[PDB]
Amino acid sequence: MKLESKKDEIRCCYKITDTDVAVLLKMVEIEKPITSEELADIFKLSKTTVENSLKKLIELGLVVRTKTPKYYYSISSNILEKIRNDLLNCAKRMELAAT
Amino acid sequence: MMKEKLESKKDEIRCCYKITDTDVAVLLKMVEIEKPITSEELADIFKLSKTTVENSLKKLIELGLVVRTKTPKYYYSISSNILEKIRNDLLNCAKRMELAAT
Repeated sequence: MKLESKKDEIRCCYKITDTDVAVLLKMVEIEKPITSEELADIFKLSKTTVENSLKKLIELGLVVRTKTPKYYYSISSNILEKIRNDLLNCAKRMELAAT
Repeated sequence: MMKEKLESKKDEIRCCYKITDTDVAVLLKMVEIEKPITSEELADIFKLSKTTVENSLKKLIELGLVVRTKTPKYYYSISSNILEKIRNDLLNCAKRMELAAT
């Protein structure tokens, strides 16, 4: 595929919260691996809170974690294509629901 | 779409109109009862204040989903073409999403 201007679509298509989308987009822009404690300083939230978002994004295969702090998180190298496809499928499922 | 099927699409509806969970529950409850209702009756059902309820009603009215009728009463009811309106609104929502995938 901008990703910032598609916050609505993204939030709905994946059914995620505002914190989730905040965490995701931030990781996309820093273009580098990051810890849970760093993110927490960025959004001023508890590690646990932050980690809940990360978990949610990892299950969606948008974020990848890696052991060695303790864990590091990074965005999929092909993240933009994954979202493009995920939004196209969401639109198709939505058209079906509008039947 | 269908009458009792609206509840199953509550997430799409809420996200697409960008309304709250209260807004949607009010909408679905009105669809289910199939008769006009006062903001006072709705306040009792959800145990919310008259003002919170009317703020939801005002939004559903601006969305064209609900009709307000002055009768010293004020009754609210579902739009006659709610099923076609929601269908078309979701299709447009899905379209904006498809166009967002470009």
